[PDB]
Amino acid sequence: GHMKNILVTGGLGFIGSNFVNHISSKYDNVNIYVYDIGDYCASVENVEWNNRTKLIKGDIRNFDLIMHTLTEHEIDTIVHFAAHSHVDNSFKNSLAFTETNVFGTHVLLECSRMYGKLKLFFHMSTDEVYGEIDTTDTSREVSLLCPTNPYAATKAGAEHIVKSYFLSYKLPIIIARCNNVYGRNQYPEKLIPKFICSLLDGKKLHIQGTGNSRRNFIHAIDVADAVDLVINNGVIGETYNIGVTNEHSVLDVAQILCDIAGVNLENQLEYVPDRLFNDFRYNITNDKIKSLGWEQSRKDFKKELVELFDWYKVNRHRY
Amino acid sequence: GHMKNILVTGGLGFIGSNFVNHISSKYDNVNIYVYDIGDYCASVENVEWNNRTKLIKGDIRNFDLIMHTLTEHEIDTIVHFAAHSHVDNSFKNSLAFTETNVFGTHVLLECSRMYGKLKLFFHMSTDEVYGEIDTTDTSREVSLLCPTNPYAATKAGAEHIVKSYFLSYKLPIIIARCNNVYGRNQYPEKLIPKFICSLLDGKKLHIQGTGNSRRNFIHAIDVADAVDLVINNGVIGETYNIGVTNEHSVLDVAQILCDIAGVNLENQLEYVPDRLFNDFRYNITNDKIKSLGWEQSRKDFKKELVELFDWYKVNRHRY
Ligand SMILES: NC(=O)c1ccc[n+]([C@@H]2O[C@H](COP(=O)([O-])OP(=O)(O)OC[C@H]3O[C@@H](n4cnc5c(N)ncnc54)[C@H](O)[C@@H]3O)[C@@H](O)[C@H]2O)c1
Ligand SMILES: Cc1cn([C@H]2C[C@H](O)[C@@H](COP(=O)(O)OP(=O)(O)O)O2)c(=O)[nH]c1=O
Ligand SMILES: Cc1cn([C@H]2C[C@H](O)[C@@H](COP(=O)(O)OP(=O)(O)O)O2)c(=O)[nH]c1=O
Ligand code: NI
Repeated sequence: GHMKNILVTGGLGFIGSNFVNHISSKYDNVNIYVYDIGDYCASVENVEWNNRTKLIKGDIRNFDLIMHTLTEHEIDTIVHFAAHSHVDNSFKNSLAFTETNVFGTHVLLECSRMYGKLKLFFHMSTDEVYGEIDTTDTSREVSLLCPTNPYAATKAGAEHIVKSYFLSYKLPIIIARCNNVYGRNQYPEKLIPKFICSLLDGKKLHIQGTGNSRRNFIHAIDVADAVDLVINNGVIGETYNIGVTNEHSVLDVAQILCDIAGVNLENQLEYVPDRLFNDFRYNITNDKIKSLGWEQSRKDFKKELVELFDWYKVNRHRY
Repeated sequence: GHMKNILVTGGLGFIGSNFVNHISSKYDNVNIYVYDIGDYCASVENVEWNNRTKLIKGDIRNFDLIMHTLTEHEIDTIVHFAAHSHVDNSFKNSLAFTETNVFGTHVLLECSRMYGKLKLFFHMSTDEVYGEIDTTDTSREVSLLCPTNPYAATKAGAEHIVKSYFLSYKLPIIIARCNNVYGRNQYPEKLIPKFICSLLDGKKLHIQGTGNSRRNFIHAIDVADAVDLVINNGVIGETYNIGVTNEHSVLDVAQILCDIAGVNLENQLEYVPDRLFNDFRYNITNDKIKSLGWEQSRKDFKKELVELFDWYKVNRHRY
């Protein structure tokens, strides 16, 4: 399309690698620079490497390496997936979220502003944030709801700065928000792959608290397609929600995976301490992204988890 | 009320030193730990040193020094004024706002959470941030408007993190927002003291852009009083506006200070580049603070500036 050289931050990770493999198989003209710090949730084997795919090892906070990359590889598009992932009950956990999600995003934006040649800065965000739209003008966000935990506050803070680069300097940003993603290439510490891999290794499923927490789950293939559509067709400066209706509690998910595994839910569940923080996901609409022509292609959650269960059976040794 | 041992971040700066002197003068049994990095806008001469006031030199990002200070000095209250001030048109300027305003605030909140014995975390913010309430009667903020520049974006980011510590962990936070403050102890780089010191040093007044940008100006004595009142009587978790009706353009202010200096406006004014970013300030009310029993004691702007002009004549050699 209007993409020749793209910098995919976090391209060794779960969503980043799914996006990189989608672009490399759809658009054989596009040079893809995977920019990634290579931490434990990352894997070279997530990406189908070819003569278009190159790896740059670095932190998004590395101003000088980023400036070198944008100028020397003539980057037209940043696709920013490099957000912090690891949640735990230990002191300073949320600080790493601010350092990567707020400060790291900000370094990328300022580099982009100094470079001055970007055609698009695509920022990936989550349903931890709820953008309220102008009742006058539904293309326009006026406010974000107050996050209830510091993890979610770093996501809101990142979105405010990204948008401010467009409103102040005309940096060409687009933000997308996504539900919880499931699919191939996810390190098994998030619910679905952790439970699948636990069920494959004979072990019990850790239920934090009551197991009544609810998420919406969207397939990685539907996400990769939505991002592709928004990058190529989206209105610069706008935010796109990539939501589905596919809401399950933690216990609902345990039930489905136990059913797929041929084992009884009761005697698989071990109850474990709750997270210490307020953990609220928003139902986000998908009307704007549908008007771009996006259609959810993986609607049968049960059927997709059967396939993914078998994918981890073959591939989990990778992690 | 509750204040015995207080940690005042940025207490060598403009608003912080005015607050320290106020607490020292009004109470006789509050120990004040002035916590400050000693940047060029700070002065030890700003503080009236006594038996109850001690300087700890430190960055608010210094987790281990903060943790030693909270625990060994049995701090009950943090009064957090250490925000980044220095605006210019230079690359990377806004990055230091994220490091101090977002990451620094977050270090203080996480230290406070780990310490577990704070009675109050007071966060000083600005009229660059505006929030919307749930209902007139409950007056709880449920959203922040989207900021139009990255400077304001960092102030919004800080407020989201501060509030989330109350909402997730019951950290006892109060936020206050302020108009532009004027008074003693300000480094001459903000409008009023820069113009007063330029008039005294016989130099030209720099008008950035058109000089039609407007601010509201509140006296530091009125701000220190409001912060004391909010700390002792405010509802934990809420935000309070500290803000008068005292609106003036840059050119309105230049004219008042030229009149006071005994000089003609024409021939004092040099026109210099505008700031590169979009800056509009939300008009705030002071009803919530009036209900706690605050009353603006310094209402006569020109009268206060005549006195402030006199104070810089005597004391500006400090800077
Ligand atoms: N996974 C989900 O369910 C979900 C839901 C909504 C949207 N998102 C968004 O998707 C993006 C990626 O999520 P994911 O699940 O694929 O995560 P992941 O942890 O699998 O991938 C993140 C990648 O970024 C890299 N990284 C981390 N910090 C970095 C830094 N400072 N510099 C450079 N590289 C760094 C890691 O090495 C990793 O490869 C995030 O921006 C997040 O906001 C996540
Ligand atoms: C990984 C995991 C998650 N959970 C719960 C915590 C959350 O309510 C939910 C999803 O957690 P997780 O997959 O970590 O996702 P998120 O980043 O959206 O919080 O599953 C468990 O109960 N046990 C587990 O082993
Ligand atoms: C310091 C200064 C400010 N200004 C303008 C910039 C702003 O529009 C206004 C106030 O600036 P400033 O005092 O820096 O306050 P704020 O942090 O709220 O921006 O005065 C000048 O025109 N010349 C100057 O020399
Ligand atoms: Ni190179």
